[PDB]
Amino acid sequence: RTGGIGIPVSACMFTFHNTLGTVSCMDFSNDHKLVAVGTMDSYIRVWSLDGK
Amino acid sequence: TFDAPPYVITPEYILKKFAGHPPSLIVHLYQNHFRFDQQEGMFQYKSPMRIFIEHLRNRTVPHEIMEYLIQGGVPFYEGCLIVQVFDHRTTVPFSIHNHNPYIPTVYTVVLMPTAQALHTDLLLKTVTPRDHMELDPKNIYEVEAKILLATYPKLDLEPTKNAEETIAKLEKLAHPEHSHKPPEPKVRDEALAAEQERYMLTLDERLSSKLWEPRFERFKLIENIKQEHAEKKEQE
Amino acid sequence: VDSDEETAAVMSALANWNPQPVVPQPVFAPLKRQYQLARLHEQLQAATNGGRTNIFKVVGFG
Amino acid sequence: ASLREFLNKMDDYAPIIPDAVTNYYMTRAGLPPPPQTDIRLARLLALATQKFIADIAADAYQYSRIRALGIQRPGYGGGGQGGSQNRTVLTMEDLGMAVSEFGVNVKRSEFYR
Amino acid sequence: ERRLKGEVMQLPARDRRRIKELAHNDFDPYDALANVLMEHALKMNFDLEIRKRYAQPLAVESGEFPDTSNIESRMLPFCYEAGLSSGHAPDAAQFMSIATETFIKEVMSAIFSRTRSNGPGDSGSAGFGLGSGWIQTHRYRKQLAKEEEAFQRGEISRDKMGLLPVEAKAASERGPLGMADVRLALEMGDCGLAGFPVIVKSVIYGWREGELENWEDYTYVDPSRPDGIAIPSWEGAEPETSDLLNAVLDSCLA
Amino acid sequence: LIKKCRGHGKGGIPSLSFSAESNVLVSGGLDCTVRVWDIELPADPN
Amino acid sequence: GPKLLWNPENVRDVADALGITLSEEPLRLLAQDVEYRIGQVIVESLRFMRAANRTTLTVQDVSLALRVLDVEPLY
Amino acid sequence: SPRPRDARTLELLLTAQGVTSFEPRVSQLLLDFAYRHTAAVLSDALHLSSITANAVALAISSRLGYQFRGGGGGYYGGGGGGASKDWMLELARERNKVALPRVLPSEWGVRLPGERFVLSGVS
Repeated sequence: RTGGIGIPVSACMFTFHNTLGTVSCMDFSNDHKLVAVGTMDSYIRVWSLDGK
Repeated sequence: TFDAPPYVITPEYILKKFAGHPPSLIVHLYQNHFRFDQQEGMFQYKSPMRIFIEHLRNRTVPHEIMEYLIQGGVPFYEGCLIVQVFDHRTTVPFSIHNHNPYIPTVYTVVLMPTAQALHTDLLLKTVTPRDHMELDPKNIYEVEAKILLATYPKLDLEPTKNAEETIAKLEKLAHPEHSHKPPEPKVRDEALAAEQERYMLTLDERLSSKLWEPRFERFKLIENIKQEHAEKKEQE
Repeated sequence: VDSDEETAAVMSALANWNPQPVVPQPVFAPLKRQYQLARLHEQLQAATNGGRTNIFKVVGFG
Repeated sequence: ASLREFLNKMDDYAPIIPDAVTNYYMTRAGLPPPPQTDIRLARLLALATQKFIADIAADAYQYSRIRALGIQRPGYGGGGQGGSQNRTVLTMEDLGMAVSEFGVNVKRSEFYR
Repeated sequence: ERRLKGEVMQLPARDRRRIKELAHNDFDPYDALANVLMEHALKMNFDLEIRKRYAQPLAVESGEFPDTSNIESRMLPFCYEAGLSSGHAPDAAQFMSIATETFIKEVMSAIFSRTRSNGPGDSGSAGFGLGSGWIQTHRYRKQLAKEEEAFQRGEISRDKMGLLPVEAKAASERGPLGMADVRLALEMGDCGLAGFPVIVKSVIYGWREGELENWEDYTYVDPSRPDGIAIPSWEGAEPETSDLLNAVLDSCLA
Repeated sequence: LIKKCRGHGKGGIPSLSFSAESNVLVSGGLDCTVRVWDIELPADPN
Repeated sequence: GPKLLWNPENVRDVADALGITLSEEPLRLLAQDVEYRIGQVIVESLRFMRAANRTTLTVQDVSLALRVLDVEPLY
Repeated sequence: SPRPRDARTLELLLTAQGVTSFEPRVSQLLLDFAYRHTAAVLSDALHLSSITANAVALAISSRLGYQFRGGGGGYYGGGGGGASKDWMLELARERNKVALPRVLPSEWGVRLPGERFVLSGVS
């Protein structure tokens, strides 16, 4: 690798609304099909990332 | 630069590499007590020094007396200790009627280092005057880091693609010192003669209590006092 | 009284705060180990005569 | 006095605590709400809470009444003009006196300087 | 950063001076660690008397509950450590032994009351009296009341220890106190051991009860089951003489 | 230490991730930014 | 001793509430200890705040910090 | 609006440590905690007695037996519960001496602990 610049990259952003600062941790599954959030209210919430 | 030890250290490698050198320690075992080669007294198997014997059973370095080993200049061979063991195990008392004219096997073993030994070494260096002390506590971690670099220069960093390869790697990298089974659960006529003997020992100050490790402390103290007094007299 | 200098000094002083204790914080361990180590030290001090005798010395080559 | 009969009579012993509060605090503690848990168990828990609060009220009312030299106890700063009329006022002093018997400390400073 | 200036200048000059004087503190040499580190790495010879504390076995070593004699043996070195050159009062060891028994009884009662039920009733001379008792179940209560009335009528007799048949039957089913009960009780409160963190940490960090006996006990993940779980239904070199040396050393250790 | 990368603000970088060939790094920060990092810059063509 | 961030006049007021008279040395000692305890609480609170990936400190974090230190809770 | 001193001071100290925001009722919580600690310590010191510095030190040492076993102490600093490091080292030595469990490829990811230690029949 002689000369040139870095590599272009695309990004997709997921945004969560009406959380009021109760969200402590977040994680994605290995195949980008599920998302899990742990909160300050002791419970976990899981969603399918495509709405099915 | 220094040579690093192998992944699994065995008595054969150490005893073959370090032939022709004097052993680190020599211990003589008797029926009820043991001693060292140049020691004058004795240690009973029921005494605190029993701990040392346990190390001899587990082929571990005895860190609990490490200071005493450093004071005496005991040699180390790649962090291990070579110990030679010599084995000699294999009428009418207190009666005025008695008459009187004036009336081994050899083994060699190797003890291997542990993590508690390194912790003890660093802790001792922290309090050993030479800056003031030999090692400043704030520099401890860095020093430790360097030591690790000299003990494990090579690691297994190649990745695996599936669980079968991880299983094979865990099988291949097993260590004898960490391959034991789980421990076991915790578990919980002469009468007339004994009664007569107890009755006949009534109001006895010392013999009654029993129903013995001599340390000669008083004689050593007297000898120290005599030496000090002789030294003081010699000055004048 | 310059306000910028005062603010810088106050914030720099507050950033490096490090209180000192009045008594040290205790460290806990079982009693059995303490008693055993005390006994071992007594025995070894008696054996070595306070450090005047080297009982671990080896003479010869084994 | 059986537990089965008491749980079967839970229709007549519902407390004044709304179901939403019960669900919120049960979830905070770790119990799924009455859709999956029996409604009667949740009602029983709320009734126990109401009984505990009523005990803590009956005391501190006793303390207020026996109180009716003469200076306040340090550590219970609160209040304003002191109310009006010959009415009974729930003050920090009486609540602290009462809850000290349950193992709770509620002491504060009166001024800050 | 223009609000910080206002916040700082709202403080009066005395507070600002006091805050600024913190810069004169000579940092943290933390030399006081040395003593702690040392802790880990005509006249009366009081050291000789003090060193007698380590010449007696501990209760855990001898298997004996401490009594007046042991406490008396322990007292004097403590007194000489603190500079109490006149010793202790003659009546202190008995007081200490009574206090120790009271403390142990309180701890054990607290542990027992959280894991047991259906104890003897207050019919006579047996039970918890005016102290704290256990819970009861409906069937046990019914049978106990029936038997108490029957005994009052003279149709029933107690055993040699004064228990009724229902009480004796309930008692016989109980077992010795195990570590699972202790672990459960410690999750409810301190049990009186707030000042002894080592005991608590020893309990928490240990093996589970029954874990070492059933080392190969396994269940499986099964989503088609009620709970998702399926239950299956040089001379003498070491390598050539290690065994002989081990035999000799085991004989020495006994 | 091979090197240091700078440019994020203060507060914390909770997440990092490598690419399939480990030649690029992606980081997410509490300053409301996502940044991409070259693990080895190309040789100077002169 | 060192320079103290906590003012001994607060300790003097507290001792006033209980009818106690203090000298200088015990007053300085108590002020130093109060300052050290405040520092400990702040350290634990910041630890809890950073465990949740946050830069805002709430009353819940301070309450958890007091709970972990074996302190009687405030209500 | 009025605001007591030591409150502005606590808030400035918090800001200097990297906190970008805090709720209004943290300063008064800290002030009341300080009040309670001072009252308890000196009430203890009163009984051991004019009060000297030795009585205050002894009261503090006595209180340190059942609380405040935390902080950010490092080398031989009584934090994280206050346990000695040698005791932890010997516990680790006892634990790490056992061989790692043997797992077949057909039970990797699916085998669970024994029936005694799982949540069966809990509903």
